Amino acid sequence: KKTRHYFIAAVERLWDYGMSSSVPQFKKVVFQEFTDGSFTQPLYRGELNEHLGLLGPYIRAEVEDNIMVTFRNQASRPYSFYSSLISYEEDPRKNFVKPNETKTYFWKVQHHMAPTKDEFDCKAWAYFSDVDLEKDVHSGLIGPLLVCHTNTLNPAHGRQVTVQEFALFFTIFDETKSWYFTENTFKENYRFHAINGYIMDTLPGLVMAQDQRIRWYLLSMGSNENIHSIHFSGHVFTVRKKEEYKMALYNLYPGVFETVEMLPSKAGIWRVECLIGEHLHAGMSTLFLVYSNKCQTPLGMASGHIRDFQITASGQYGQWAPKLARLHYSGSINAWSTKEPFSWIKVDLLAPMIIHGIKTQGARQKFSSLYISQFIIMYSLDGKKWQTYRGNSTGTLMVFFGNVDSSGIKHNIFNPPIIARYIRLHPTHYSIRSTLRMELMGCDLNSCSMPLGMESKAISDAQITASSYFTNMFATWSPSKARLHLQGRSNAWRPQVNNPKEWLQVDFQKTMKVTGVTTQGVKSLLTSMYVKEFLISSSQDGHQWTLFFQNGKVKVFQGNQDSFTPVVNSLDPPLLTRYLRIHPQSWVHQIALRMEVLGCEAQDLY
Amino acid sequence: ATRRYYLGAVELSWDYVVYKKTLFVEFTDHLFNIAKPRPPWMGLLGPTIQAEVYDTVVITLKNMASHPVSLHAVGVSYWKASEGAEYDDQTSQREKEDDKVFPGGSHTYVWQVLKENGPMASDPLCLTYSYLSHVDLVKDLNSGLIGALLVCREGSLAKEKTQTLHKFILLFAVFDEGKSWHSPKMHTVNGYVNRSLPGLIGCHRKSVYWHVIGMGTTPEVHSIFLEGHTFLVRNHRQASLEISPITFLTAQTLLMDLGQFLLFCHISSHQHDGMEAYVKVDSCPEEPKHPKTWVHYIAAEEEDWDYAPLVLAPDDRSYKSQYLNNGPQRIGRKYKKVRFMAYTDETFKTREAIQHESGILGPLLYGEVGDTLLIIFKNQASRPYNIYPHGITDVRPLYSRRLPKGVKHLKDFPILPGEIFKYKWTVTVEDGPTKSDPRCLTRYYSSFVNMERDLASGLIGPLLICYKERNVILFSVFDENRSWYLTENIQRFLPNPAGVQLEDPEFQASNIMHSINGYVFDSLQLSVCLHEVAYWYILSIGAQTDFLSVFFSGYTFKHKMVYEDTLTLFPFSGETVFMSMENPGLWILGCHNSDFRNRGMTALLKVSSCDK
Ligand SMILES: *[C@@H]1O[C@H](CO)[C@@H](O[C@@H]2O[C@H](CO)[C@@H](O[C@@H]3O[C@H](CO[C@@H]4O[C@H](CO)[C@@H](O)[C@H](O)[C@@H]4O)[C@@H](O)[C@H](O[C@@H]4O[C@H](CO)[C@@H](O)[C@H](O)[C@@H]4O)[C@@H]3O)[C@H](O)[C@H]2NC(C)=O)[C@H](O)[C@H]1NC(C)=O
Ligand SMILES: *[C@H]1O[C@H](CO)[C@@H](O[C@@H]2O[C@H](CO)[C@@H](O)[C@H](O)[C@H]2NC(C)=O)[C@H](O)[C@H]1NC(C)=O
Ligand SMILES: [Ca+2]
Ligand SMILES: [Cu+]
Ligand SMILES: [Zn+2]
Repeated sequence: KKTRHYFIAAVERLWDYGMSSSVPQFKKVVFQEFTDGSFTQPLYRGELNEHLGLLGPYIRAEVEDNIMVTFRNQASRPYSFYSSLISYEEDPRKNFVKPNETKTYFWKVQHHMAPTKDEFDCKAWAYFSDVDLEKDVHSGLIGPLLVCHTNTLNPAHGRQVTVQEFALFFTIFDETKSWYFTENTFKENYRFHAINGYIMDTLPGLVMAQDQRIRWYLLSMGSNENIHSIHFSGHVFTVRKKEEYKMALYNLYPGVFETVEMLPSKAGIWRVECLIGEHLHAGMSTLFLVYSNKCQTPLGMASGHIRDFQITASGQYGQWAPKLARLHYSGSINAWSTKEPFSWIKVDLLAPMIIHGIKTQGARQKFSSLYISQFIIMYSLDGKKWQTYRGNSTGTLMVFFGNVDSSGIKHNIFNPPIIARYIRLHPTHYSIRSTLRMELMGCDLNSCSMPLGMESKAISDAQITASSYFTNMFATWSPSKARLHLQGRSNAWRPQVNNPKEWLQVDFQKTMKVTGVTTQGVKSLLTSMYVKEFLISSSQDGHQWTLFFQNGKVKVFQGNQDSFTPVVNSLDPPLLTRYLRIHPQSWVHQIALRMEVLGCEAQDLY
Repeated sequence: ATRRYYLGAVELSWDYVVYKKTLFVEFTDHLFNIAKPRPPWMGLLGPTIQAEVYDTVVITLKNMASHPVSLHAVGVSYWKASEGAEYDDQTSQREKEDDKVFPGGSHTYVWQVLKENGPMASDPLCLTYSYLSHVDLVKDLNSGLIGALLVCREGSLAKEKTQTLHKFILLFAVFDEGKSWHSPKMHTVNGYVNRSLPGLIGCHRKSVYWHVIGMGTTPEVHSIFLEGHTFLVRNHRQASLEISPITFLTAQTLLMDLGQFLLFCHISSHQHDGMEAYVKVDSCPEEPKHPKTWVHYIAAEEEDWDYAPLVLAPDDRSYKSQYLNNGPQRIGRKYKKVRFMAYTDETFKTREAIQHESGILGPLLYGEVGDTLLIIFKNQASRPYNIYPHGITDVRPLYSRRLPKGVKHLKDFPILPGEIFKYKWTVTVEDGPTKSDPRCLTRYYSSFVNMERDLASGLIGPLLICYKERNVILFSVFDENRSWYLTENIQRFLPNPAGVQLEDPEFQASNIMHSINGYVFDSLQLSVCLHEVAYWYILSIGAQTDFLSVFFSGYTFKHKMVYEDTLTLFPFSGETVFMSMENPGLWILGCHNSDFRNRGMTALLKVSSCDK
C-alpha cells in the first residue's frame, strides 16, 4: 500500500463571479494544486475537477495508506495546513508557515479516520488553514480530503473511478473578513452566497451521466447562520450513518462534511439550491447536466448538414480547404490540408452542445500517405475565450491519436464529454501535410435528438398509414415504407394521385418530444422522385390537427434535392405530440417519401 | 397505482384580532368550485397529499390568487413540466408552463414515485417531505403555501386499509408577515399561535407519530420539546426535536399517562413568540445483575467562584483583561455563585474533593435502566432552590406520591433555606438509550425555582442515564448580569458601588462568562494518557440562545457509530461521544464558533504517556 504525495501551495488570486450573459475585484487566497517540489508548474485543473472552483484540490487516500502534503505559502501573510486527521509524533507545542516558506506534513491514515463498513466507499473530511480558523476561510482556504476503502481508488489513474464524485461547499463569503482589506465604513454589501465560491448560477462544472451513481461531498462553514438546507431538484439521495436512509433535503451545520449517493432520474439540466428563501434569492442556484450517452449521434459533417461555412482553418494549402474537411469526401480533390507548421481547424456547431467523440481521416495524394498523426483538442462555449481538453486523469492535457494511413478512420471518444459551441482541432505531428476529413459525434444539451424508430423498424409497420397511396398489379408504395434508409422492392411511400393537400401519418405509441424530421426521395429506374417542400400538421386526439406554424408563418419545410441525401429540419418550438404528419406541398417528378423522425420521451399521458 | 388531486391556490384570511394571506386547498369540482371538507388541526396547511411506491400523483392546480404561484414537490420525481420552478429548463413553453402559473391560471402537474423515490430498507413507513410554491419562496412560503407530501411503502390507507397508526402532521412555521404581499409578524405551529390548534389526541396505551416539517424564510432555528414525553427519530431517543431552517423528519412519541401536554420551543427569545400548542391523551376504546439503588446526598452551596484560575493577562491592554482583570467598574474574574456540592451522609459537613477536571458542575449522577436514584438534597444558601433532572420521568418524593402542600408539580416546589428533601428518581427503559443509541446518553439536573437564574447563578451538574449492559465537558455561558447574587457581588467588588447602571453597553459584557465547565480563557486543562480511550459526555447548557460547534484540536470522535470532526450543540441537548485517543501534543479544545472562543470559551487537552 502507497504513499500519496501532494504538492499543494497557498496562492493569491482575483475572485469574481462577473458572469456569462461595471464588475468587482477581490484579492482572495486559495489552496493551489502544484506539480514538482519546485512548485514550478501548477497542475492545470481538467474538466474532471472543474467544479471545485474556489476549493483546493481533492487530497485522496486509502486507509492503510500515507498522506504527504509538502506545503508552500506562496502568499503574503502566514497560513497553515491542518485537517482533523493530520496526526503527529511526540516530545513548545505547534506550527504555522511564514510567507515564501515550505512545510511538510506526513502521517499514516488509521481506520479512526476512515469510513465504517457501513458508510460509503469514501468519506470526505475538511482541510483549511488554522492561522485564523475564521478569517483564513473567508480569505479563501478550504479543500476536501477524501479517505477511501482499500482497493477502491484506481491505481495511477487518479482516484476512485466507478462513480463520479462531486464536492459542493456552501458559505456566505463576507469580505469584511479576509485579511485582504485593500479596496476601491458606509453600511453593507459584500455577502456571497457561494457554492464552491460561486454566487447566483456561476458554478460551472457539473457534467455527469444518467447511469453512474454520484456521491456528493457536502460541506458548510463558519457563521452560525450558515445553516444551509440543501435541495437537489427532482432527485433524492441516500445517507451513510448507522444504516442507509433515503432523503431529499440535507441541512448542513458548520463543519459537518457529509457524503451522499444518488442515481439520476431523467436526463437534462437541473438545479441544486439552498431551499431557505432569502439565502436563495441571494444566489444559491447552481446547475448540473445529466446527459444520456445512449445519445451519441452524428453532428452532420457527414451530410452537409453543417453548412459549408462554420468551418475555419489557420490557413490552407492552395485549394485543399476546410469545408472540403467533411468525413468521407470523395474525389482525390478532397479534405483540408496545410503544410504550414502549427495549424488548426474550428467548427462553430452554432449552438451549445455535448460532443462525445471525433472521427478522424486522411487522404491519398498521388502515391503519398496523407493523414494527421497526433493532435490535441481545444473548444469554447462562448466564442472568444477558449479552452484545452484534458480528458480524464492524464497529466497536462489529453493527447489524441490520429490515423496511420490515407483512409483508416480513428474515432477518439471524449471520455468526460466536451461541452461547447465551438470545437478546435490542432495537429502535433502529421504524415507530410496535416490533412483531415472528420465527423463530430454529439447530441444537443437536453440529450433529446435521437432517431425515433422509422428506420429502426422500431416504429411498427402498420403504425403508419397515409392519405392513400399508389399501388398496382406490380408495385406497392405502402405508407409503411417511408423509412429513412429502406432499400426495398418499391421503397418509400407515394400517394396515388399527386395532391398539394396530401399527407403521411405516424402514430407515436405514446407522447413524444420531437426535435425534427429527416426526409428523403427515391429512384425508380424511372426517375428520381422527391419532396421539395412540405408542411407539418400534428394532432393529439386522432382527428383534430393544428398545423405547425413558426411565427405567423405556417412553417414551409425545406425538403430534399435528389433520390438519396437525407436532409433534416429542426423544430422551432420542439413539438410535444402523439400524432405527426408531413404534408408534401411541391415535389419534383412524383411525391415520394422515405423519412425518419427525431426526438424522445416527454410527459407520457396528460 | 394512481391518485388524482384537484388542488387550488386560494387567498383567504388567518389567525387564532390580527393577520390574513394566500394558501393551498382541496376542491372537488371539474371546472372551478367549492368541495373539500378540511379537518380541525391541519391549520392553514395545504391538503396532505399521499402516494405509494408505484403510484402516480396528479395534482391539477387552479391558482385562484392575485399572486403568481407554482407547485414544487420535493422528494418525488417528474419530468420538466412538473417540478414547477424556473431557471434553465432550456425547454419550450409546454415545458415551462409549470414554472410559474399566472393569476387565474389552471395548469396540471404529474409526479411519480419510482422504486427509487421510496423509503429505505430501515427508515420510516412514510418519509416526510412536502411541496410548495417555488416562484418567490420568501413571498410564497410566508404567505402560506406549504402542503404535506407523504411517500410510502406498499401498505397504505388507499391500498392496505388496516393501517391503523395514529398520525398528525406537525408544521413548525415561522411566518414573517412583512415579507408577504404586506405593503408586523406571526411565529406558529400549524398556523396556530400562542396555543390554539385542536386536533392533538393519542390513545393512552399506544403510540403517536409525527410527520414534522420545519419551515421558514431565514436560518432562525428551534428546539421543540413535548412535556414529559421523549421522541424517536431515525431510531435514537432524542428528547428534543431540533428543528432547523427547512427540515423534514418523521418522529414517534408513545404516550403513556393520560392528560394534556404542551409541546413548544425551548429557545429563549421565542418564548412569547408563541410557537406551542397542547397535545391531549385520554383512553380510546379498542373494541367497544439485579438493579441498584444509587444514593447521593447533595447540597445547594454558596461558594465564591474563579472563572479563570491561575491565569492573568495583566494590563487593561487586552480584550480578556476586561472580563477578568478587575477595574473601575468591572467586577471581573471572581463572582459569588451557588453550586451543587456533594456531601457524605445525612448530616452535611464534609464532602469528596473539588474537580479541577469538571469545574463548577455538581456531582455526577449516574443510573442504569431499572436502577433508582435517591437524592437527599439539603439547601444551605439564601434562596429557595431545588433539584429536578431532565431526561427522567419518574420523580416523586420518597415515600408517597401526593406532592406536598399546594403545588400541582414538583419541579416548581422550592426547598426552603435550611430544609432537606428526599426524592426518588426511578429509571425506566422508556427514557433510556436504545440499541441504536450511543448506549449511555448524556443529560443534566438543575433548579426550577427560576429556570435560568438558578442555573446562571451556578446550579448545574451532569446526569447519565445509561443502558443495562468519566469525562464531562459542559459548554456554559453564565450571565452574571442576572445571577441572583449579581447585586451582592457588585457591592463587594467595585469602587464603592454608587454609580450602578445594570443596563450599560460595554460593562454588561464583563459579567457574561463564556465557559467550558465554568472555566474561561484556556484555563482548565485536562490530562489523558495517549492510547487511553474515553467516552466524553458533552452538553451545552445555559449557554444562552445559539447552537454550538464543539472542537477538539486534531481529534476525531465517534458520534453514534460514525467518525466525526465537529459536534453540533443546540441549547439544552447533550450529546455523548467517543475518543479513540492516541494523538499526542497540546490540543486546544474550544468550539469552532470563533465568535465566542475569544470571549473566553476554550480549554487545552494534553495527551501523554503514563504507567498504570
Ligand atoms: C474517463 O474517466 C472516467 C472516470 O472518472 C471513466 O468514464 C467511464 O466510466 C464508466 C463507469 O466505470 C466505465 O464503463 C463501464 O460502465 C458500465 C456500467 O453499466 C453497469 O450496469 C450494471 C447493470 O447490469 C450495473 O450493475 C452497474 O452498476 C453499471 O451501471 C459497466 O458495465 C462497466 O463495468 C464492467 O462490467 C463488465 C460487464 O460486461 C465486466 O465484464 C467488467 O468487469 C467491468 O467491471 C464499466 O464500469 C468506463 O470506464 C468509462 N467510459 C467512457 C466511454 O469514457 C473512464 O474510466 C475514462 N474513460 C476513458 C479512459 O476512456
Ligand atoms: C400571545 O399574544 C401576543 C402575541 O401577539 C403576546 O403579547 C405580549 O403582550 C404585549 C401587551 O402590551 C403585546 O404588546 C405584545 O404582543 C407582547 N409583548 C411583550 C412585551 O411580550 C403574548 O406574548 C402571547 N401569549 C402567550 C401566552 O405566549
Ligand atoms: Ca419546468
Ligand atoms: Cu443557505
Ligand atoms: Zn421557536
